[PDB]
Amino acid sequence: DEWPEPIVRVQSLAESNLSSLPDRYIKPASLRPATNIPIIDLEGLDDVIMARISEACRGWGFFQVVNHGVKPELMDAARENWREFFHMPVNAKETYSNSPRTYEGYGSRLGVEKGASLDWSDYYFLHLLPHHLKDFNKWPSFPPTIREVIDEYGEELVKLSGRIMRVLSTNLGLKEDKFQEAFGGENIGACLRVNYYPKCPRPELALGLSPHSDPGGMTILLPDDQVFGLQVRKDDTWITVKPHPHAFIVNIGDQIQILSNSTYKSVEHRVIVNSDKERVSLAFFYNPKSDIPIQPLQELVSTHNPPLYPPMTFDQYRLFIRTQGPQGKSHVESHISP
Ligand SMILES: CC/C=C\C[C@H]1C(=O)CC[C@@H]1CC(=O)O
Ligand SMILES: O=C(O)CCC(=O)C(=O)O
Ligand SMILES: [Fe+3]
Repeated sequence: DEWPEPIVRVQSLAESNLSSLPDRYIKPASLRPATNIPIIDLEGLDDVIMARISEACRGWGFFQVVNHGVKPELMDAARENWREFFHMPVNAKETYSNSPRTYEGYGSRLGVEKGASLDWSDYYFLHLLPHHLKDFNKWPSFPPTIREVIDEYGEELVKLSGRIMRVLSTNLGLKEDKFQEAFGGENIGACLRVNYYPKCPRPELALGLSPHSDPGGMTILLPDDQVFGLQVRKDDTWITVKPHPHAFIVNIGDQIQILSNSTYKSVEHRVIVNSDKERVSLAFFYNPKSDIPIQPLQELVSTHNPPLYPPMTFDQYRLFIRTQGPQGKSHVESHISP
């Protein structure tokens, strides 16, 4: 219900001209900090691409899609509307301050540990589905178009997710609607988190967002179209992702890794910052209905591939990152049954 300490808005620090980086934002030396990602042309519906998509989801846990049915002007309007929101004076969003029991609104940290290291970012969080959680009053207000751009952007990415779910299912040799079934059909969950990474006086000591995999089903990520910062990890190597114009990055989430009995892997990512420019990225979360007990699909279980995770609802699961904040992939790996 409350934070262990008052919230410092990272924008307030960058708007000062601090000579140093506060120790709360200095990461251990062990964890202190752009390559092309092959793109998938989506208006192609059993191609070589189906092998590539499945190859990406199994070894990397992410892929980049172009020609996906979302308007490029809508993609940019979503970014610039949110960028305008974060360019507002800090005290203009303070009334939207979020709290740890729903996290909805204007936030600057994730987790409730009092001494915990912090990330160099502010963010906004809101729900889109289910409808009893959707509330325009908990949305921003200043950019007069922002709520209409959020609603349509959310509508378009819900549609895109349903189509992506069909490719993910088929690539596992399942009925093309098996994932949509496991998530709860049409009453799935959809939320949005927009991340603001202001300039950082010593970015080689800081992280815009510490390592983690997304707890939910899949993430549709719209990274900043101008500034690099997103990094994915492949076998202890942190690789900076060069964004492709008006493409999305599709992230396998923790919930799909569990459903695929670890055939699909959830990507581990982090954000680096820099001293000279900011970043704005949009994270759309497509999640299973939160009271459905999630477990490895029975279709993928043999006696030599037994189910690797016990059942757990997404309501129970999401509290791990809500209480601890980013902890890499230790949340899902501590979920592997003994
Ligand atoms: C680092 C971004 C990952 C997850 C975003 C998290 C928030 O920002 C608050 C809630 C959300 C997780 C949830 O769906 O419970
Ligand atoms: O800033 C980015 O490009 C990625 C944001 C991110 O990692 C997330 O919140 O899912
Ligand atoms: Fe993320």
